[PDB]
Amino acid sequence: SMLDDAKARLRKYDIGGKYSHLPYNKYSVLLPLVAKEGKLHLLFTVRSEKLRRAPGEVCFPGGKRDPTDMDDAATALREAQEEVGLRPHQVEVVCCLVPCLIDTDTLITPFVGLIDHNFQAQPNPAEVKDVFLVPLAYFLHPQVHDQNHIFEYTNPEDGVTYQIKGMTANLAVLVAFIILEKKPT
Ligand SMILES: C=CC(=O)N1CCC[C@@H]1c1cccc(CC(=O)Nc2cccc(Cl)c2)c1
Repeated sequence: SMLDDAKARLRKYDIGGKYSHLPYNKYSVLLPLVAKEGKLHLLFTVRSEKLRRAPGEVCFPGGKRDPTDMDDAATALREAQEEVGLRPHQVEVVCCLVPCLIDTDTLITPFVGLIDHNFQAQPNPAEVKDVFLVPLAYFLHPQVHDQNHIFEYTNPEDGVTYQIKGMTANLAVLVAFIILEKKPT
């Protein structure tokens, strides 16, 4: 099936816990995959204008690990619940992709998660201004704008344009390559 094929592809890139004990300031992100209309989509948030770091920007759900988290996957799931109401039974964590190093002392670990078809986002307005889907295939032929390369995605439901950039854009491309490369039609 489409979903069984996605997970099998993703598993080949799972680094697991290889890098998880290293003594960094640790954050985790969830790359949430949603199946709609026969196709895979990624779910993105728009960060609240209130927030200190990067108000109003497109981001994946996630945040800083805390002492309650059993592991890095737990951080991602705790934060996704807080931000968009995603509950643990509504997500299967399929793998841990390549961690992102920033600022010399910070390590951000990305987890890809398959989201239940009945999940409906409840944006928490103190953290998240908006939630939207992008078809995964968009990231193979994005509308590129230079400001370094920025993606512009216009939701055909409502005509709203979102800008996706930086590691958010990078991770999205990675996931699209993993799952969609070399597929019969
Ligand atoms: C910054 C954009 C991005 O997607 N990436 C992936 C790698 C780098 C960066 C990131 C750094 C550190 C935490 C996070 C995840 C987070 O903080 N989400 C978030 C969303 C919406 C409300 C809130 Cl409160 C948080 C992400």
